[PDB]
Amino acid sequence: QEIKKLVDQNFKPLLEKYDVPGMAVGVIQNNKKYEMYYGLQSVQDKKAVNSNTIFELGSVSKLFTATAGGYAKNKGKISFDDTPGKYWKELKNTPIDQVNLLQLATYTSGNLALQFPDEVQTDQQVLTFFKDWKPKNPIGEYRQYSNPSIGLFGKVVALSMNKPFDQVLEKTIFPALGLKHSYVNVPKTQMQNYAFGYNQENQPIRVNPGPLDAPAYGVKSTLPDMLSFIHANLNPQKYPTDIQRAINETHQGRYQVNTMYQALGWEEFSYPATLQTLLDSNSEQIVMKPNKVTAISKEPSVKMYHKTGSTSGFGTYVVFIPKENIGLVMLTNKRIPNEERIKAAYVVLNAIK
Ligand SMILES: *[B]([O])([O])[C]([C]C1=[C][C]=[C]C(C([O])=O)=[C]1)[N]C(=O)[C]C1=[C][C]=[C]S1
Repeated sequence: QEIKKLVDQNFKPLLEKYDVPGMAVGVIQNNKKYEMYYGLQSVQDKKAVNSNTIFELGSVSKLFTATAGGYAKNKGKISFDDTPGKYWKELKNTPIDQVNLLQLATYTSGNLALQFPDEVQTDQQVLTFFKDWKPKNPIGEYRQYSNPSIGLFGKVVALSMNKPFDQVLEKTIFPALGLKHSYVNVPKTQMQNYAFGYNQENQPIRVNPGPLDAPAYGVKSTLPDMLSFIHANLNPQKYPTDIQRAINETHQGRYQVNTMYQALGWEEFSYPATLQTLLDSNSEQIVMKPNKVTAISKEPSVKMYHKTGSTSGFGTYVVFIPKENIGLVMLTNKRIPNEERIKAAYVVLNAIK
């Protein structure tokens, strides 16, 4: 194959350009996996990145939250027209027991920001924050990307299965996806495999506990595991029917913001997509500001899906195209610009032609 050469030409230069210590790039094509490893999981230890290296997925964790929601919608445990009060008994008749589970999951409450305020930390300050919530935009009309929005979806999904969110992933979702080294909490036996992240001053760091962190950005995984996740997204037919259902649920577009369709967790596009369309989904306009949605008008015949993710120390990108039977995963232990991630992947996936 030329896959190794294409990844070297497009991903490898980025390590020197952004002083990234380590990178794992995976490609899956026609059911065959390719794994490319570069550099170091730990600078101080001179430990090489390899197939056992655990990275922070950041906002790619939202795809797991969405899958978890899809699984609970299919076991009859929740409905996407329901509201959080039906599960968080404590939150009835507040202006937020008026937002649906789908609207939380898809960022359209109309007044929820990217982050909680710093003072919000304990379970008791989170329970308190949602009661005081009040609308601003007409519900359902405006997309603002948001950790609290999908985090609340996550806790509500977990209440429905009667389990804390971490056990829903580690006991139900991850095993159903055949993932063997994916974690919300990395155990002791695996700590030697958890990479250091590196901040913009090249100091070693890992993610800080934060409010509703697990459902919004708290999953850690390996390249083989993410390639399996992509495999399952490219082929849900082979998987247990419960998880198959869950997966198809995350692929359904719910609304448009120009050329971007919002699905559950995933961002969806018409394929082939221009580079600029993919970059727009990660523009300041799209990620950081409110944008008014529209109903899907053009239902694309052939679709592709992506998502970026970051913690302070780590970068992640995942993209797949069902009807070329291909996909790519990039994991780094230092952030690089979202646009760089999206472009390299673009060149590589087009060249496997
Ligand atoms: B998630 O990765 O989308 C989410 C929000 C975020 C943080 C940094 C950069 C982007 C981006 O450009 O798309 C998005 N991540 C987190 O909340 C964890 C953090 C990462 C950095 C500071 S907190």
